[PDB]
Amino acid sequence: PMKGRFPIRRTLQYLSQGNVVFKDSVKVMTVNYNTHGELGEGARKFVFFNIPQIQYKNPWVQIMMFKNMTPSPFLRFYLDSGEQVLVDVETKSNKEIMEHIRKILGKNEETLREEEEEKKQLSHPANFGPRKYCLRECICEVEGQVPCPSLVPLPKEMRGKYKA
Amino acid sequence: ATLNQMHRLGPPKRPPRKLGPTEGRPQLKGVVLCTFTRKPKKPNSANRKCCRVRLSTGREAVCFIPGEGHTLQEHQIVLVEGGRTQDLPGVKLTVVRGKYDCGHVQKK
RNA sequence: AUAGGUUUGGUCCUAGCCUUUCUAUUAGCUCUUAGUAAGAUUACACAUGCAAGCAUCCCCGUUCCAGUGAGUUCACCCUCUAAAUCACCACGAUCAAAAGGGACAAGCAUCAAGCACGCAGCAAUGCAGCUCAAAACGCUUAGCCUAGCCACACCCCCACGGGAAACAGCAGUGAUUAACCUUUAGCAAUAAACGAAAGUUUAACUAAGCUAUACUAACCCCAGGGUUGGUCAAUUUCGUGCCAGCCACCGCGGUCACACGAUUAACCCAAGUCAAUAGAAGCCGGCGUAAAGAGUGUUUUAGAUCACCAAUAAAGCUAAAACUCACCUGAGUUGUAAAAAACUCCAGUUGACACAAAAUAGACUACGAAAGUGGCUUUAACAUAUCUGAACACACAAUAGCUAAGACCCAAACUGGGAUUAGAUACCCCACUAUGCUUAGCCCUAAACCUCAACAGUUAAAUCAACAAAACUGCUCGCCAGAACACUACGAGCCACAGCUUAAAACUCAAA
RNA sequence: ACAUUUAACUAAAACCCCUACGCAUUUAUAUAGAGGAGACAAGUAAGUGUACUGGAAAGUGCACUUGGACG
Ligand code: FES
Ligand SMILES: [K+]
Ligand SMILES: [K+]
Ligand SMILES: [K+]
Ligand SMILES: [K+]
Ligand SMILES: [K+]
Ligand SMILES: [K+]
Ligand SMILES: [K+]
Ligand SMILES: [Mg+2]
Ligand SMILES: [Mg+2]
Ligand SMILES: [Mg+2]
Ligand SMILES: [Mg+2]
Ligand SMILES: [Mg+2]
Ligand SMILES: [Mg+2]
Ligand SMILES: [Mg+2]
Ligand SMILES: [Mg+2]
Ligand SMILES: [Mg+2]
Ligand SMILES: [Mg+2]
Ligand SMILES: [Mg+2]
Ligand SMILES: [Mg+2]
Ligand SMILES: [Mg+2]
Ligand SMILES: [Mg+2]
Ligand SMILES: [Mg+2]
Ligand SMILES: [Mg+2]
Ligand SMILES: [Mg+2]
Ligand SMILES: [Mg+2]
Ligand SMILES: [Mg+2]
Ligand SMILES: [Mg+2]
Ligand SMILES: [Mg+2]
Ligand SMILES: [Mg+2]
Ligand SMILES: [Mg+2]
Ligand SMILES: [Mg+2]
Ligand SMILES: [Mg+2]
Ligand SMILES: [Mg+2]
Ligand SMILES: [Mg+2]
Repeated sequence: PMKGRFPIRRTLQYLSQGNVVFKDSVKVMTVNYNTHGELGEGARKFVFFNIPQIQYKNPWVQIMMFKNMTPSPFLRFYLDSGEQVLVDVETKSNKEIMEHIRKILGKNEETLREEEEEKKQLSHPANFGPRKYCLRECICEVEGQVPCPSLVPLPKEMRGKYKA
Repeated sequence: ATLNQMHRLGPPKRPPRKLGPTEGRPQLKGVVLCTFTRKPKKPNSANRKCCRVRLSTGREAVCFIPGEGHTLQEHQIVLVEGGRTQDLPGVKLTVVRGKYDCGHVQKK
């Protein structure tokens, strides 16, 4: 089988399941957490389960971890303006931490739908080209139009060989 | 191996495929230097018709002449393909019948 | 992979090789029509004809299109900002150079160190720094990430200059390779150049020619190729007799050959068929006995969640048994299955007497990281309150071996003598060396093995290929991907020089 | 290494440097000779490491292992 505990974490479905897409202001995310102590339990789970998802949805944000440097766990976000956001996560579950960071620094669903609609415009259904970019290659694929000579030979009157 | 070791080593690096007597080419042209016969390794017994040929690449190689009866002489041009002669050790090339000087086997 | 054949007298396991599928090139044999797509092996040399004009002179264009794949992280993102188009009054958009930042192919670590690769200051100058096992530096391979992009335009990277006289534009040719399209037409369409424009030019392009390379559709008469022992669909007669010959693997052929040749019949595909070549498709599996835990411990950058007895160094010391010496006694002692050699300065008792070795305890199972450690006393003394962490770093490592000196009872490679034997350059007996011992340096190998890597955890599941030693889980480091070549060659390092560590490739095989 | 002239009732003319490449350096090919691997072809238990003897085959010495035997 797949190596390691919780191998589901190393699948693209789980990595894409995350719901935190940071705003463009965020640049760096530091995670100070303690390897032992019940009050930090969620933080440990936050490191174990949700940091891969956050990084997957935010490839350009520098995520860094620190261990047993402070008595309590906390998150710090550095923004492009120079402002710093401190989030205390002691006594909080990993789901609670995800919800909090999504609320304070995550793009709302409206912006994500707007971005998706913007992406939609790039692929114009009327454009003709290779299948990598367009639904159809040629107008001959449209019913009622003159079909490709490869599949249906054109009438002799429409061919230069018998027009010359 | 652990995940860290697998990440360190990276994807398996497959050695490059070994080139055969034809050096990755379907056929090769050659000039016959001498014709002779060789004996099989022994679960079997026969006199297998063979010929030494200088290939277009310049290398000299031993080739087997399939079929009953050949008329190959020195200085003649032949086309040789791949395929080992299972009975003859070291003979990995076969002469193509019906090409250049080497003609087709006479009927019966 | 829905897998299958093949190791053995036989079973299971492990492991390679091959078969079945789909493409492309070439070769053999065969080949009817129509449409469409695609189309030198060669960055080798090129005869010949064309491939750039336009335009009231200036300019503009010929820097484009078209070609090739030699070289090769100039292609992508951001910042800044030239040239160009349009605003052209610029405000600015579009497009996109140079410069700055980031990203960016494959194999080899037997390429492990690069050798100035940095920083600070207005400068003067100062500091000694910078890259690198998370792969620098280096060698080799390759056009790439294909609405396309990058690089080159005969060669010297470049092209002032030199070699020298250039088709990697179209058509075409010579040589070369297994690889082989016409020395057609027109600017009617689109694109580009020019013009104010009617328009002109264009081997771009369009329309044609050749070619089963591919797809699509047909066909009035017209079918070929391969195969028929198993894998794998399908053989009747003869001929031959381990010969001729055949096979992808296993294999067949010695007078009844479904395996060779002919012939009959059958099977698959079909204007094709399939012989060769090259691709398409791979390690989340393992390491006691099949390849793999590499003699032992520590730590770095990091990763993980498990946060008293037999140690070793010194100093001293000695209870048995030897050797040597002395008295007394005897003529023999030693050797063994038996003898011969050897000794007779021999042998027995008694007494004195080690730089060798350490009965009994030990039927104990302890100490030490391992190697190892078992006579007595004394002094030092056996790391770490997370774990893992190196062929190479730092320390160690039985026996054997090499240098120097010393000690020498006993044992003993080697070397002699006696005996045996067809022979004895061995076994048996005698003698004696290197060596076993101490001191100061080396050498760095073992079936260095509990043939079980270190820490943490479980005894629930079908316990579980087999055997060994009940079966597993988490985490980490090391190692392994058919056999042999090969404890090898070369390279590198080493106090080693017939040495040790690391460690391949070619040829060969279907197994091991 | 190396250097600012004419001209100027509208404005122009003039402009040009010398050095490398070797008895250096890298890799590769051919060649005398030597040596390997593969194919064809035909009583003393067993081992590991190391050492000596021997032309070899092998023997012996020291330590270690059971992957031997001891009813
Ligand atoms: S592809 Fe459209 S006519 Fe052929
Ligand atoms: K046979
Ligand atoms: K013009
Ligand atoms: K290229
Ligand atoms: K060039
Ligand atoms: K035109
Ligand atoms: K017969
Ligand atoms: K052992
Ligand atoms: Mg198999
Ligand atoms: Mg068998
Ligand atoms: Mg063909
Ligand atoms: Mg401008
Ligand atoms: Mg640029
Ligand atoms: Mg290494
Ligand atoms: Mg080497
Ligand atoms: Mg190339
Ligand atoms: Mg040319
Ligand atoms: Mg040039
Ligand atoms: Mg041409
Ligand atoms: Mg062709
Ligand atoms: Mg013309
Ligand atoms: Mg055409
Ligand atoms: Mg037959
Ligand atoms: Mg083994
Ligand atoms: Mg071990
Ligand atoms: Mg440790
Ligand atoms: Mg290593
Ligand atoms: Mg030693
Ligand atoms: Mg010694
Ligand atoms: Mg031991
Ligand atoms: Mg370890
Ligand atoms: Mg290790
Ligand atoms: Mg192997
Ligand atoms: Mg060696
Ligand atoms: Mg020995």
